[PDB]
Amino acid sequence: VLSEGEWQLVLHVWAKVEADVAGHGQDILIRLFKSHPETLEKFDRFKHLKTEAEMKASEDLKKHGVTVLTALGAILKKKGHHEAELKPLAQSHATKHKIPIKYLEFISEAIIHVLHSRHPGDFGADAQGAMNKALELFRKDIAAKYKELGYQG
Ligand code: HEM
Repeated sequence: VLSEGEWQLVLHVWAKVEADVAGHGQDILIRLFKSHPETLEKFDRFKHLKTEAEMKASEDLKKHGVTVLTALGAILKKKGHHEAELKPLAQSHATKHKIPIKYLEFISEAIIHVLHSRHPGDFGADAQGAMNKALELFRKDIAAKYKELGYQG
């Protein structure tokens, strides 16, 4: 469970992200795909992209980055009281998109890295640890739903 002080660190940096949701979403997805190419293969929508320049040029990838970060921002702003938001996300991710929990770990690392690059003054070690806790809570709760459905592994 995050403390109130930890949530304030998380949401303080997240308010900075929302100034340029789309640029963050591009950086995060591109980092994810570069660092962990097995993740790109899960997207029929994106798997034609073969270079970082092609990824950066894709408007559809930019659009999806906004979809992803909007859903995550709505979850973070619930400060843990996010059941209604995770149900459908866990359902689609386990049963339709077939995304292992480990890949959620990967994108969590990408999110932390991009926040650090873009917001160093609001993403010192205290805020990095708090955001890591928030993303762990997200993964923990999604993993419980995956396990319910027979997908935790
Ligand atoms: C912070 C973590 C993530 C969030 C908040 C998120 C959010 C979303 C949302 C809101 C959608 C559209 C609605 C839906 O299908 O549920 C979606 C679609 C999808 N996501 Fe996730 N996602 C995350 C992580 C991942 C990861 C790590 C992968 C793959 C490695 C992935 C793969 C997909 C795929 C394949 C789709 C369908 C894309 C399409 O063809 O339209 N997601 N995601």
